[PDB]
Amino acid sequence: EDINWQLFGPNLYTSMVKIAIPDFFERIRVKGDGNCFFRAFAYLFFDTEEMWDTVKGTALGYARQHWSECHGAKGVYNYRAENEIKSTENVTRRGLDLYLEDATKEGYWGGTDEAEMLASALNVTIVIWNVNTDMKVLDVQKFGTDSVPRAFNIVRCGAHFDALKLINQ
Amino acid sequence: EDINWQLFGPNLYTSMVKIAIPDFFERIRVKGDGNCFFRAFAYLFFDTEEMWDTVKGTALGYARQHWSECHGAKGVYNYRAENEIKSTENVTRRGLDLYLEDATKEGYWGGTDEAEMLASALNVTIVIWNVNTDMKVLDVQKFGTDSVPRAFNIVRCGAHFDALKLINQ
Repeated sequence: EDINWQLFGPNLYTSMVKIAIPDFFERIRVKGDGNCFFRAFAYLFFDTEEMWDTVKGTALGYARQHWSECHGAKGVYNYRAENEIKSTENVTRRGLDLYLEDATKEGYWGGTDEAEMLASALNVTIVIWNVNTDMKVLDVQKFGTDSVPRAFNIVRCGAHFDALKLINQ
Repeated sequence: EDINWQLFGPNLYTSMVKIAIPDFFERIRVKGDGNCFFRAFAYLFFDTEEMWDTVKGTALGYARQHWSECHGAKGVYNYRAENEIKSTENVTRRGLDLYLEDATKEGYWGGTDEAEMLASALNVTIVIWNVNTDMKVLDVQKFGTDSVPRAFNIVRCGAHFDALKLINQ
């Protein structure tokens, strides 16, 4: 059960451990729309999918205030912000604006960039297990330093996220 | 036929188009060792998987010269360098050296970090189709701006990469 985690970015770890999810977790399906990541985390953290919007507001509020710590989102949007200016205080400002313009839309697909913001915003550990259709682990990453049993575990299959709860606990 | 690509990183696109690979591509199997990504790309690009080593050399030589454009790999190795140092420019030089120390080993598993390098180094588009074990697409990434029929298409099933050729051409 002891898993070796290697450092992969700020507050971010990966592992090579390969398991079948169903032998340790119960999977809880959430609604298949563009908010599934927010619903899955809201289900584990607040015990209901219906708080996805609070989860989403928490993530975006954290970005507004700690943009320099959203390495996933800023990696994409700060790069793209430099390439509108020629068309370092003020690029990263514009990158945050571009991110917020996308993320505030109703159609936005939450995912791994927002998992990083929630883990820091709430001081929790979020594990994202990427699986195939047979629920076999293709890879796993983890924002935060807690162990898998002390963490909120999410499963990704292609574009869709669901929640996982550990069986024995 | 027409896929809508979402920007996902610098020169990196994603899509949730869902297909069966055998309906559009013939798949060409390459040797199943840690060089299979290089072998898959060498098969499409140079018509032989035995130029995998030139492909690898292309990717790593590109990284030596363009480390700051190697967004996937530099995210990992620049962070590891800056935590080695605690125990903006000295960091990234160390990060590249850490990357090369892993990547130049014969046992290194090439993959998306090097797809990004090859796409920029050679000015081509590489498409990575992640499939489950029955070859149904889970999701797909594209390094570069060309369309699927003008790109080098690679299928990935867990850790293993093979080449894809489009049936129509």
